[PDB]
Amino acid sequence: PMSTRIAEATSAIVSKHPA
Amino acid sequence: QCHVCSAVLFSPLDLDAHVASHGLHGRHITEFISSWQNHPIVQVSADVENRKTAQLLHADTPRLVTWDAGLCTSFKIVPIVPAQVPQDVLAYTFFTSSYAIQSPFPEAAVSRIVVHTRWASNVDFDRDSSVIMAPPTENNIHLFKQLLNTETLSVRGANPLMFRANVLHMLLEFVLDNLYLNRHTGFSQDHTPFTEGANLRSLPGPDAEKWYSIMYPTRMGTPNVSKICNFVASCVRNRVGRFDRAQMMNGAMSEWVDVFETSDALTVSIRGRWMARLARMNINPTEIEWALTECAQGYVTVTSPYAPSVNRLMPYRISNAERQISQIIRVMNIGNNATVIQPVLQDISVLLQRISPLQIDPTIISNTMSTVSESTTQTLSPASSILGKLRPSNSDFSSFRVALAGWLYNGVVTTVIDDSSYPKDGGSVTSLENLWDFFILALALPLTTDPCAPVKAFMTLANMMVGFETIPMDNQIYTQSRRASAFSTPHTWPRCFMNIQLISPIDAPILRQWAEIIHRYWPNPSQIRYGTPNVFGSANLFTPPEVLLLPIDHQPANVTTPTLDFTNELTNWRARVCELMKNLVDNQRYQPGWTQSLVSSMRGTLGKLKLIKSMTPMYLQQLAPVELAVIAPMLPFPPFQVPYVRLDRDRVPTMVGVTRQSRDTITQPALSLSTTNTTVGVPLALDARAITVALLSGKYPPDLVTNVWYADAIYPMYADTEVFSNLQRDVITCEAVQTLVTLVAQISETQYPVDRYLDWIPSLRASAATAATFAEWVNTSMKTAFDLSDMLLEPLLSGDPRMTQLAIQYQQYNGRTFNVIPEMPGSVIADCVQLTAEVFNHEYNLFGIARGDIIIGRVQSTHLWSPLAPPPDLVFDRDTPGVHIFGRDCRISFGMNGAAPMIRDETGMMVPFEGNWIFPLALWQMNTRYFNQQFDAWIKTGELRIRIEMGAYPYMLHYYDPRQYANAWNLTSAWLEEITPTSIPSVPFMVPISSDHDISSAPAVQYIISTEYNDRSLFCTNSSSPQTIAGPDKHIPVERYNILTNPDAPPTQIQLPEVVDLYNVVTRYAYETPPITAVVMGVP
Amino acid sequence: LPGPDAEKWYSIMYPTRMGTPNVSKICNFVASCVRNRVGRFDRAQMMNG
Amino acid sequence: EIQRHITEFISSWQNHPIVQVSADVENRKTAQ
Ligand SMILES: [Zn+2]
Repeated sequence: PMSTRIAEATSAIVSKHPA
Repeated sequence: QCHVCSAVLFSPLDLDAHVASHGLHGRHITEFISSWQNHPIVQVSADVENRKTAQLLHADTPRLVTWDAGLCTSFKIVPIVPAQVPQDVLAYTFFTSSYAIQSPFPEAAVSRIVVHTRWASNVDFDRDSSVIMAPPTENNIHLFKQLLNTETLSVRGANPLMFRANVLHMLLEFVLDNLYLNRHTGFSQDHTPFTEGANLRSLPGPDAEKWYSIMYPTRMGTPNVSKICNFVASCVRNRVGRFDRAQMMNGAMSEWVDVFETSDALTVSIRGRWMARLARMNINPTEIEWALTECAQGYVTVTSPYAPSVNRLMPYRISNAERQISQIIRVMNIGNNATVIQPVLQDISVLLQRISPLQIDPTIISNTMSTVSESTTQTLSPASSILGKLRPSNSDFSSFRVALAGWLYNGVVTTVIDDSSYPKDGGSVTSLENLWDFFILALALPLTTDPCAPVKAFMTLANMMVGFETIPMDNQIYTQSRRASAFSTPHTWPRCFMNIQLISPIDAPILRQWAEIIHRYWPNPSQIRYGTPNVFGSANLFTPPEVLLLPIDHQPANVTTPTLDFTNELTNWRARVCELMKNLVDNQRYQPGWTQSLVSSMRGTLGKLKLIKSMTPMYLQQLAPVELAVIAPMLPFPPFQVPYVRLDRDRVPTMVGVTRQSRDTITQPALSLSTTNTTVGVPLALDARAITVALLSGKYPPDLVTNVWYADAIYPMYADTEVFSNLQRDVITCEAVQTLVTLVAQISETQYPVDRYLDWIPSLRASAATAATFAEWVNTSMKTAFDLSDMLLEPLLSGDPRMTQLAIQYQQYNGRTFNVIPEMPGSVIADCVQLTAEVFNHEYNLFGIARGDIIIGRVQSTHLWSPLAPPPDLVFDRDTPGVHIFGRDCRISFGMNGAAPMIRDETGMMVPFEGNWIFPLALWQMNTRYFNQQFDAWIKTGELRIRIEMGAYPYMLHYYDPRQYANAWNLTSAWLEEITPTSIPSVPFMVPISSDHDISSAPAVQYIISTEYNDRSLFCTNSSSPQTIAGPDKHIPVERYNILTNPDAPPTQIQLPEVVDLYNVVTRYAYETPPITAVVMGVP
Repeated sequence: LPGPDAEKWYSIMYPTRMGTPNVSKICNFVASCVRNRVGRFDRAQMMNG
Repeated sequence: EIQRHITEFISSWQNHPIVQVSADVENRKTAQ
């Protein structure tokens, strides 16, 4: 579905805090 | 009882209720009463929980006329910081009684203007579309967290690529609410010394005193020295309450008044132009009478008497274009779904069966043919063999009545004779059963709407006569023995059928006769008018607006015409088919194996089939066209016809399509679903058996007077008419289409130009998958206010909603097309949305938006300069010398061994973390965790300040007193940590508070400041003091109260493109919506 | 992509979709490329729906 | 219309066809 397909495209490249 | 409409009433309260429908002063929809009998029929709305002894309205009607009592405004003034001051003058004293001073404006430190939709109103039916705003100290992100950021990584922020979509949907809700006609409500005279002898308005409710001060700023006097009591002293005094009332009236109250009260131009302009749209639909009961009398094709005369008045309104007049566009939407509903076609044809069939005078009796064939017969002794006789096929049983004749109902819907569904009504296995002439099968088939064919029925009629016989007669063909693979069911498309028509001179009478002396009889005596199409063209419009695409294309000829109707009338076309067809079937058998050239002479029995029973009496060729030729003309304007789906042709191969319609795109554009070929059929539309099989039995047997009752029968049968189905609700619905559909094409072009790339008001609000080049999601919210917002539960714009959303103009078309065989493009009339909701977009371009502030950009940089000082409005010292731009613009490839290299880290300028250089910079907003979302690791220590301590260029942004506020310490880092860093690559949290400001007395001077540290002017939503600072010494001051905005402070100004005047005013003329109404009555009289 | 995780493949497919924060060799490559060559750029939509 | 449907039933009962020649007559033609 389109919501899952968009959510994967946005969550494929995110960034988190350091250690 | 009533002497107007001749209705028997019981109580005098019911008499006073019944004359209200006629307009005489003393929950229905239509109230009809008959003239020859005693049975009134009353429609009532179908959503009632307890219907009783009444008729229902199953159509999805919209709620057009909806009334409003209360203030006609949408802007309220809220206090932000309350602060009470010592007061000089406390109350008024008349003799001993004291009266408290009531202020029109909130006496507070800081007052602002927020937008709540209507916020004080008495409404019988709300639109369920509210633009409700919190005060700017609260969060304001849920208004933009609405349409498309439904997967967001940060649930407290809004997607910056969707600002334009969310704001256009907000403006659509703001226009789609305030669709109200306001109501005249009753007054009360005042004798206050500051408002002396002015008829003030009074809201309905338990108390009227509650709202006087909120309405009228003039009414409170000037007792002291303050920001309001130096404003009322500048105000003018003869402009309050009622300004102008109507002349005509009823009782004591007038019909319409002009009142002065608090309002705003943006709401009163929308409501004035909505009233101007609804007044242009006003119809006359004399025109109702003309409409129904002309529509009934004679046979009754309605009448609708009334009393003279002007305030009644009956919105029912539309235009032909607004009818045709909704016709195109109803066609686009189907998309090769036979389920949405089936109940329409079935119920029109049942209605057409129950209206008709004709009953199909079974006994005419049985009193002639006699199943006994047994001519020979071996097998069955011809007479007993035809009855085993005809089967004169009383099952049903739905295959006949649906065949009649399919004449109305040509471009949607096409009627054919079913497979396995043909001869099995090709058929042969030498068999007894196949001759009667050909007879049944060739008698039943000319009622189908299949345009290749004559070629099927020829090639069934040409298929059956393989091995006795030969005809020429063209292909050597489409030979003579090809099955007649396969000739369903006009390219398959053989040249031997086209030019019958090529069929030699030596080789085919019977096929030549059959090809001649088809080309001579096939029935001729004709046409008849129906309905009214001037009122009710006409949904006739491709045809002139009052024609009904029939595949059969018609004459004027009488009952005493002879049965064996060979001038009648179907009787001529039956006689010629019986004569050729006789001439086939007469020679016994074609039946060896018949060991006895069956030619006498065959010729006799064909004479009986020729000379049978049946009044169905009388009926289909006289009384069925006038019944189709009576039924057809009262349908939910009015007839969509495509022209019938007799034998013209050069024009046969083969394909019907609907075009969404414009004319002068080249896009992808987005062919509709309806082009993907073999025939012109959805196929529809029919049984030839029941059609042939219906043609061969059918009679009238013995006491048939047409002026009795039809005047009786017309009356209940006009008492349950639904033309009016459909005329109301088609306005909403044709308005929503233009709203769609106006709003989608604002957010997508479309060559269609409409006025392009807001661009600075940033968004993305939307594709079809985004525009369809936007248009679905647009659709449900259109449906919720007008109270609909059926289709509206829903066939539009089947891929690529980025469209310009609806258009429908078909083609002939020879390639010639026909493009019917209805012109788009003047839309109302669309250009009201455009007006409020033009007005939002000037008050971007009042909805919680700022222009421009953000400068993040440490400013530590004492000054009170209110960061919604900065001085030019702190701001910079691209033109400021020594400022490094940054492109996309901002790359950071660390310094080695004490050297400073550097970042890549867009000119290719490397600059240290210092000075005046420029970001696009997209970089900070590209690298949101890498950047604030690197930049936060330099913004907080060092000399690094950064412009972030972003266009629009929502914002919230945090007040502080400047008598103490303040630091914006705990808010600024909290904003900078939360910007994720898919949303932004609303930008936190902090501005100081305003006071009257002078204060201390405490240091404060501010980081996030604006660049252009933003302090517009602030109404007035420190409203009770004489003045504001320290802090940002603001008087009462004199530019918004124009008709109170400008002495040379007409009260109609509005500066609506620049700034909306908050007090003007508004005109309140008292209309009447009577039901729709008629007295149906019979004609001799 | 269809399968267990299409979340992993969206960085394997498109190298120039990533951000460029660095002067690492990956980012020196990605910062010197053309922007409008990703995803679909041609189609043949012959029938609506 | 509870009492009125009885009148409708009787008035639809009394309209029976006077002629019932629907059956075959060629066993009677021979004897005639
Ligand atoms: Zn009356």
